[PDB]
Amino acid sequence: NMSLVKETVDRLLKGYDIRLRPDFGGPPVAVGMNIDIASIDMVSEVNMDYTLTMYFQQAWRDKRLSYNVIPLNLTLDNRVADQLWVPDTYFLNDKKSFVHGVTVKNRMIRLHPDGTVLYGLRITTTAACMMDLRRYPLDEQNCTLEIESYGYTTDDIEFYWRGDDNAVTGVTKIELPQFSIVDYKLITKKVVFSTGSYPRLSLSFKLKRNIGYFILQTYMPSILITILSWVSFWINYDASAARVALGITTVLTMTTINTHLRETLPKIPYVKAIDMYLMGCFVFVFMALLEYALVNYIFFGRNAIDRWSRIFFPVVFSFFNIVYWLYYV
Amino acid sequence: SNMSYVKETVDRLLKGYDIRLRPDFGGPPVDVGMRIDVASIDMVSEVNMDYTLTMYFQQSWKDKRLSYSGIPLNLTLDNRVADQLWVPDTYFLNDKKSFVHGVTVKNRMIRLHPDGTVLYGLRITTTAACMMDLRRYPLDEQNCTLEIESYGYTTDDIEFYWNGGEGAVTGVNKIELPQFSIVDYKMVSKKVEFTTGAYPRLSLSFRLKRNIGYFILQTYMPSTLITILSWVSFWINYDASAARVALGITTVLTMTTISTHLRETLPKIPYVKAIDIYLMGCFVFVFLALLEYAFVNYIFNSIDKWSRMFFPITFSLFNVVYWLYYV
Amino acid sequence: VQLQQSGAELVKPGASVKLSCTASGFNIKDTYMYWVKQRPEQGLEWIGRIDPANGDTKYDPKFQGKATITTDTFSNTAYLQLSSLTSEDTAVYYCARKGLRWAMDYWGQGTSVTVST
Amino acid sequence: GDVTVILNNLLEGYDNKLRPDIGVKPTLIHTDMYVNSIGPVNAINMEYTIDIFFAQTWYDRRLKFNSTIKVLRLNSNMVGKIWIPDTFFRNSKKADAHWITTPNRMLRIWNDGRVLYTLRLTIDAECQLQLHNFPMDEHSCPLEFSSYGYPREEIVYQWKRSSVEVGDTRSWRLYQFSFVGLRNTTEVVKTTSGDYVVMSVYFDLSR
Amino acid sequence: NNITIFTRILDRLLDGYDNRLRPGLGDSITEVFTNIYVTSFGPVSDTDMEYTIDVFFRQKWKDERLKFKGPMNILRLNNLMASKIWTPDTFFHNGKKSVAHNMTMPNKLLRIQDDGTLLYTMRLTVQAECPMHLEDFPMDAHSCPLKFGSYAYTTSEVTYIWTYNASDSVQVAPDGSRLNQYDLLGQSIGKETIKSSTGEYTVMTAHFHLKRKIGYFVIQTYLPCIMTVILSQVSFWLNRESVPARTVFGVTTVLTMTTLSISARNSLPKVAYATAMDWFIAVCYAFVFSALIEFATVNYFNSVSKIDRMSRIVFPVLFGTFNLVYWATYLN
Amino acid sequence: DNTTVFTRILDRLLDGYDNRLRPGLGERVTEVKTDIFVTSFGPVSDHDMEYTIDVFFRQSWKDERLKFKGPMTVLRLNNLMASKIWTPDTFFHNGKKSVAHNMTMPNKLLRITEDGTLLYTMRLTVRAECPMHLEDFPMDAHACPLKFGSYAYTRAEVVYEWTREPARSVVVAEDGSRLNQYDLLGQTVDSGIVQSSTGEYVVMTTHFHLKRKIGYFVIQTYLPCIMTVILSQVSFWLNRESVPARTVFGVTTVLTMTTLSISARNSLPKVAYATAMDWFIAVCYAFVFSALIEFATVNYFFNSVSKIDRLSRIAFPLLFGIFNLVYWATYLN
Amino acid sequence: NIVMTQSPKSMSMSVGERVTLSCKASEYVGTYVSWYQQKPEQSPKLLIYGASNRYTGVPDRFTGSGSATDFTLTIGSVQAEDLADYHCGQSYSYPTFGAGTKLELK
Ligand SMILES: CCCCCCCC/C=C\CCCCCCCC(=O)O[C@@H](COC(=O)CCCCCCCCCCCCCCC)COP(=O)([O-])OCC[N+](C)(C)C
Ligand SMILES: CCCCCCCC(=O)OC[C@H](COP(=O)(O)O[C@@H]1[C@H](O)[C@H](O)[C@@H](OP(=O)(O)O)[C@H](OP(=O)(O)O)[C@H]1O)OC(=O)CCCCCCC
Ligand SMILES: CCCCCCCC(=O)OC[C@H](COP(=O)(O)O[C@@H]1[C@H](O)[C@H](O)[C@@H](OP(=O)(O)O)[C@H](OP(=O)(O)O)[C@H]1O)OC(=O)CCCCCCC
Ligand SMILES: *[C@@H]1O[C@H](CO)[C@@H](O[C@@H]2O[C@H](CO)[C@@H](O[C@@H]3O[C@H](CO)[C@@H](O)[C@H](O)[C@@H]3O)[C@H](O)[C@H]2NC(C)=O)[C@H](O)[C@H]1NC(C)=O
Ligand SMILES: *[C@@H]1O[C@H](CO)[C@@H](O[C@@H]2O[C@H](CO)[C@@H](O[C@@H]3O[C@H](CO)[C@@H](O)[C@H](O)[C@@H]3O)[C@H](O)[C@H]2NC(C)=O)[C@H](O)[C@H]1NC(C)=O
Ligand SMILES: *[C@@H]1O[C@H](CO)[C@@H](O[C@@H]2O[C@H](CO)[C@@H](O[C@@H]3O[C@H](CO)[C@@H](O)[C@H](O)[C@@H]3O)[C@H](O)[C@H]2NC(C)=O)[C@H](O)[C@H]1NC(C)=O
Ligand SMILES: *[C@@H]1O[C@H](CO)[C@@H](O[C@@H]2O[C@H](CO)[C@@H](O)[C@H](O)[C@H]2NC(C)=O)[C@H](O)[C@H]1NC(C)=O
Repeated sequence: NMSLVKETVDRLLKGYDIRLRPDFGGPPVAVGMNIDIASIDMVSEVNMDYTLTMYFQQAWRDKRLSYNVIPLNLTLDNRVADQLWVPDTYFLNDKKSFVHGVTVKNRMIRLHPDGTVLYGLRITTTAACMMDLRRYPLDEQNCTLEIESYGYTTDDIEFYWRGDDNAVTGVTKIELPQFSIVDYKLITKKVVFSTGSYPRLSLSFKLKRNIGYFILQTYMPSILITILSWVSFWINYDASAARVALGITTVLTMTTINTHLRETLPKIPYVKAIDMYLMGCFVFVFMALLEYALVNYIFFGRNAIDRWSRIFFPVVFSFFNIVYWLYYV
Repeated sequence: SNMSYVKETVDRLLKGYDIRLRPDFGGPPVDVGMRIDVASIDMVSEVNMDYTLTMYFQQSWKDKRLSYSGIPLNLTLDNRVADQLWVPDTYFLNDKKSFVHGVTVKNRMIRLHPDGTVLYGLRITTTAACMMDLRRYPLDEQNCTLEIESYGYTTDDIEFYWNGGEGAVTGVNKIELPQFSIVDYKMVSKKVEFTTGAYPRLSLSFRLKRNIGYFILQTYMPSTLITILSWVSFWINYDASAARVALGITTVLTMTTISTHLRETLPKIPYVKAIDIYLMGCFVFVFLALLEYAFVNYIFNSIDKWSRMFFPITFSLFNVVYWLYYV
Repeated sequence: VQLQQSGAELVKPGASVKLSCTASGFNIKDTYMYWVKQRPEQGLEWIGRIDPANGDTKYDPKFQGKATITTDTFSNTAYLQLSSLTSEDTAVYYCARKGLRWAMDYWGQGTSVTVST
Repeated sequence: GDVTVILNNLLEGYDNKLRPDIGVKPTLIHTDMYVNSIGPVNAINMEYTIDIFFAQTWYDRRLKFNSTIKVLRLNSNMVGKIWIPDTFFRNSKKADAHWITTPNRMLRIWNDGRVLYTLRLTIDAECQLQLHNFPMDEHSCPLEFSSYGYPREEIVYQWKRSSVEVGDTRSWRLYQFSFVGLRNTTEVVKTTSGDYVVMSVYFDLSR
Repeated sequence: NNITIFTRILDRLLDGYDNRLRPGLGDSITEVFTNIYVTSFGPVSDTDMEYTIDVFFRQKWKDERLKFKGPMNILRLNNLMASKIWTPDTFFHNGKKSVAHNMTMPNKLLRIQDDGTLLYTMRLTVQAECPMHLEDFPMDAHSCPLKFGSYAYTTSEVTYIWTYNASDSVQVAPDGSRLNQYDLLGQSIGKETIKSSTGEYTVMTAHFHLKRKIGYFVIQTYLPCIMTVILSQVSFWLNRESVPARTVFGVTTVLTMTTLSISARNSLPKVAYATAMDWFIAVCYAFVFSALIEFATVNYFNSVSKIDRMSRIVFPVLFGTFNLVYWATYLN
Repeated sequence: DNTTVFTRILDRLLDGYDNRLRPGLGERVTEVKTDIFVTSFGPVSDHDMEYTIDVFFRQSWKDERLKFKGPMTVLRLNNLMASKIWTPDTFFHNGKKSVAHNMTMPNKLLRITEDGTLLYTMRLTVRAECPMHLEDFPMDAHACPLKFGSYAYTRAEVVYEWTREPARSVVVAEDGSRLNQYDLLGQTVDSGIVQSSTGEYVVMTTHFHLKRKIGYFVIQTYLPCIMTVILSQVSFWLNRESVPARTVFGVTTVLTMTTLSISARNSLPKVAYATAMDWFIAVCYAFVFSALIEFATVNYFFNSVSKIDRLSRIAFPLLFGIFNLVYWATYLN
Repeated sequence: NIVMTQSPKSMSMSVGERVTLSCKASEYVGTYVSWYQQKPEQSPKLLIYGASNRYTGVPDRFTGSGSATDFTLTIGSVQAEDLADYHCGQSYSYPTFGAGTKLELK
């Protein structure tokens, strides 16, 4: 039994040419991709990339590796893949990726009797994903991953998803602490470069950020230092040191909110949606400090403004939140 | 010429050298004399609990197969023949991540003495794990060890010993530490026993006394001066209410601020350190100093004037029970 | 090395003309073919170019739809094709190849067209 | 065809495990350096980054050919087939030769047997930055390279008229520091495994 | 003649050995006996929800091809034989970035016995995923697992069985604990059968029970939270003539409460739920903000205020009963 | 028996082939035609004076030992053939740490046209060095270079050239625009001869014209510095007798000005020269410091209003507007 | 499109002195600027390929200067065999030419 398997594998590998693709002078080979999302680790806005762990699985048909003596799926060792032809699939938006090796290099070879080669890998990638944050943090990112052949054109290889929408599995159990996968799509397309046309499969996720985590550290203090600015209207006009030190601190605190929150974001030029809130609330805090300066310029220089102007602050600021939380949401 | 005799000598030695078998496989265990020329002990962090060490690791064992008689020289071959020859399975137990250099070639050396002594020298930059019970931080004294042992060979097949008794370890005096001051080193032999058998282990230890000087100009002096800064509040008149309490509430907030400076310069340790005993001991003096003014306003001269001299005597006792205790 | 062009011809206005540039000593597949218009007592005027490896062609914006080039590797010759020629285009046509630093090192002897009665 | 049988005659019988003149005399190696750029000097790690074109010149009588061809300028594939000295930078924290697209190594062999080996290196070398008189400091950063296994009796090192030629000095990463002076030395250190020949290159920097 | 007898044996063994084929491929099941010797349990990265473990991963299987007769029962071969012989493709299901140490020589082991038993012990550093449920922060008790199984060989090809009696297979070193935040309570191991896309795979598991220590958090978070609430309570014991001074009480203590709320939720994952510490933060803000609200009422309305006199009793005992509730509901 | 024809051809080329020698070693100079396809121009780190670029580094030359006759013309071969043949040793002159991507196979191809023309492309990420002159920060513009050439082959052995025209020999993809702070304007190429101790080499240089987008630093440094001046100049509208109130304006504005003075230079390198932003900060430092000494003047001097406060209410808002009108005029043009 | 302006239109000097040709481009051309002469009723040849890089065969009195925009062609001594007009081409884009510059001898 073992000697029959021994004489079969050695017959398959004798005369095998790794430099030639299957059906090199015939139709392109059909390679089907099966991706099992193990985990998504770090969707990082600083470096504009996400870390993806997957079970990549290619499936083609080589007529040279056709054994019809043993009726068993012949799962070989993981050291045979350097002696067989494998496709040259690369990821276009890959920054840094590696195949895990413990205790051996994590890869699979399963020779079906007809010639189907089950070549599968455990690959952890860091796919660069530019993240537009105009609506930060109430946004909806769309991070992709382009599976694409490098050296073989359309008339030498072709890519498709094995199982249609069932080709990608395990994405439903993925729960990031900060994001949440809403939808995922599988697209087959053909890109054309100057060296020819190449097949390309793209796996793309849609990530909707969490409002609640954000509000806990950037919105509840933001709606509330403005409340301390509203305390200054209840303080009498002649208490100059009380209202000024109250009005300066609410100005200077919200300045420190903007500074320590924007190094952990990249130096993007446009105004993110949380920066419109922090600058809009800064105007309300600044107008409260200018409200006292109007009051002091009248008594000493030249109580109605303290009642009416106070009424307006909440009267508008609540209207400001009505405009904000019905446009960006 | 003589070069062809040297060439045919090495080709005779490598003809049939089985790397898979240790020298004298069926007899007594081979003895490996190992020495360590320490070049530089690098940074010793505490947030990751390790120390980085680069050295000149050197080994020595007698192989009876590699015995040449024609040449009287101590032949030094290139580093590529070491992959063709047998090397013991020497590894470091507490090693976290280590690597040998590779510029311009792989930094390693192998030398064949005429009797058979293989001088195998490597340039290794280890990062060994050093557990630190810093309950005495920053006046503590660690003991960073380096345990060297074999992996695949038991005490019946290999024996580790230091080549120079209390002299094999060198360059220990030639070491720079931006924070610690190395005082003592200790070569130790041993014989550990795991499940698979009994293995020989050589343990090299480094005692690192921490320098007080960085922390005495960065934490202790600001903490002592802010206690003095909070004691100016005792000499203010009681009518100045907002002036006095601003002197007290700024000190207790900055004493809170100096907490997380040190919370930063330290890992997430769960016990209370010696500095945290001192830092909380200065917090309660400032906190009771602001409560003293609150006691003054609740009464409304003699209450303040008592604490104007009672407080230095109490704080000097705190320096007695802390700064003399740990020293 | 040696670049050869056919001799001069007399044509009527509104007709069509064929002009050839035979290359010897080197193949056409590795170097570009450049054609350039030289009016009398005037400067040069590049009209088009050929990448014979893929048959790529790019013309001057002035001579768009005026000239057409086919290239035969077996005959080692590139061909002009002036479809709508007028009486104003009475000049000499020169042949060129791409040099070391995209210069035109080797030139043909030149063929003069004459559109008259 | 002529160059192929020349290289096929040089490499047959060649033993890369043995340095030239294994028992006769030490091999005289002439070193030469071309600093492209000195990177940022990090004071918190006591290191400075340097990018050089490290070139060595020695004599190998086995690599001797009599032909009309004067110089055999070869690629990096012939580096691993001949003897290369084990020059290592003993004060270097971490360093790696460049590999893209083809490893940056040169090998030119003249008829006489002179072997010119040049590689591109990026070296993080340890430089002791005196923290006294900060921030008006001035240092002498060294770069000590020597043989590893071959002692003084087997390899003797040397420099060249232009031991270390600096580049433009303006495209460097020395922001607060300015390059002042260079001095090239040689010495014989004595370790436990014999006596080795150390060549040091000192860089004088000002803040 | 001296050592070449062992050379004759080892050359005979690999003479016809096909390392691409598992032992008993078309015949039977390749039983794998597995031990884990945890030399040191590394730190738990609570930000990334992962942990580090150093093992001595021992695998033991029987190969019929590796049978020999000689003057030695066992053979402590080196690590170069390992590539030439068949080894099972054991990988870790929940690993993130894990290496096998190769200094100075590979950390591997081979002990081929006379009946065909093998042993393969490796030194690994496994960074493994720990699914985390920090809702009860910081009294969390995470059972971080370590799941390993074969990669290419299904349950009809390679099965796994623990060598020692269940837990006995997992042997933690006595001093091997680098847990600066946790402490190892115990380890619970099992054996499941996960049906993947390519078939069924026997999955071995080992769960490490871990309990968190709040002591560290208290000094940094819980004790500065309570003291600045008490610091705001000092304002109730002062005269109402000192409006400016009592302003500095209400403003600065709120400001450092804002600073403490920023600093406490740092080096933590950005989960969208609220931790129990975050609940303690929000209640501690309610006691420091109501002091500033009540001061505006006193300044709106000399004599000692009866609202301020009731605030010297109601406010210290309202936070006092909350500390009795919060440290008995969660702190269980 | 149907694919052994192509097996004979590949073994026919490598039989007797010596990959240590360039083609035409004793005859001619090996022209290497090169073109660069930039898939994604990555981020620019202005602290390390470096940038990252992902390229499709194509090369092309002619080898007369790889002629063949077969059924098909183009041999779209596998990757491992390329290490068996001669390839030029092109390296980047100002590269710092460049990576050839290896997932899953190595990202190289090799096409052998039947006349002997070779095409050898590879996917590289290149962390090249971009020397910067930050004298107009943040309104500056940079020309980040990318110089490459042979290493061991001089200009008498291997010369370089562009495949298509030099205007359109470096192509940037539309989708790959990973710059988040800078803005790519165009690419310009050039070629020349460098001189070294070993000999003369042919170098190919492609510059990348970048221009920084100001909009990050407007809502980070410029607007909070401007609003600090307005926060400091509101002190002239108070009364002369608010000594603790006006000294809060005079201290907290100048204490928060030096925090932005520190925190605006953290991402910057430790350059010796003063940037153009620092000149705006120092004048804004001078405007908030002259407001403090204005209050110290009026505090030294039935209390009527002062002529100092009635003049600084008009002068100080006006004189800041004159500076702001001339600063944005001379550094935006 | 790229335009090249050659200045002046013509000149007249005697044998054996300094002459400085000029050629300025509309926009940036790096180095790929070619100089061609045209002897009357013959074929053009190449003088300098690239900027300041002499072709093989022409004497050493011909020299050039390269920049981003302006390019100068210089002959140290005018000889009796240089009766031609000199054209300045470019090659950074699709190639164009200037109007040429005639010269005459006494
Ligand atoms: C941190 C808390 C702050 C709170 C503030 C609260 C208040 C303010 C709140 C809200 C209002 C302001 C919102 C600004 C949002 C960004 C605007 C922007 O970037 O515009 C442009 C900047 O282009 C320029 O040229 C910059 C000009 C800056 C002028 C600053 C004002 C000076 C005069 C008045 C000051 C003196 C007055 C008194 C004198 C006595 C956009 O250009 P870009 O994007 O850089 O480049 C184009 C990119 N593109 C080609 C891709 C298209
Ligand atoms: C969280 C805050 C909620 C506030 C809710 C709203 C609380 C609220 O509205 O209080 C009003 C009143 C204020 O009392 P307080 O002593 O502060 O004010 C006195 C009061 O106004 C008298 O009427 C004044 O006398 P008169 O008429 O001039 O002769 C007296 O003047 P003088 O004697 O100085 O000259 C004032 O000082 O307090 C209560 O009745 C008990 C509060 C118990 C509060 C228990 C704790 C909630
Ligand atoms: C940044 C400005 C630095 C200024 C530095 C130079 C400052 C400097 O020189 O101050 C002196 C003086 C102060 O004037 P100011 O109005 O502040 O002070 C009044 C002045 O002292 C009168 O003389 C007093 O009346 P009297 O006769 O005692 O009864 C009056 O008392 P009262 O009426 O309140 O009872 C004071 O309030 O100002 C000038 O002369 C204008 C200089 C304009 C200088 C330019 C100002 C922009
Ligand atoms: C990048 O990817 C390539 C291809 O995936 C890797 O090349 C592979 O490297 C291994 C190890 O050198 C080669 O295996 C060798 O086989 C011989 C026997 O034929 C054995 O003696 C060696 O010890 C070794 O096991 C393998 O053939 C080779 N090619 C393939 C197709 O796998 C390369 O290592 C990768 N490098 C990086 C940096 O990722
Ligand atoms: C995330 O972004 C990607 C790319 O921006 C989106 O992919 C685009 O999705 C649409 C709709 O699914 C595709 O349109 C369809 O393309 C196929 C191609 O054969 C065509 O047959 C259909 O008729 C239709 O036109 C579009 O092609 C595709 N983009 C690309 C790169 O081709 C994706 O939908 C976004 N959202 C998510 C959740 O991923
Ligand atoms: C740093 O820590 C190490 C490890 O704890 C210390 O090594 C210990 O040193 C003592 C001697 O001071 C050893 O005890 C001796 O053992 C030998 C037998 O090996 C025995 O003959 C002696 O009479 C004595 O009992 C102890 O075994 C050793 N521990 C280990 C595990 O190596 C070291 O002393 C510490 N610091 C210094 C001063 O270097
Ligand atoms: C090898 O594996 C394949 C994939 O599982 C087997 O093909 C399938 O086998 C299952 C039963 O194991 C059937 O339910 C499916 O219908 C088969 N799919 C097909 C044939 O399209 C194949 O039989 C296996 N070969 C063996 C076991 O020798």
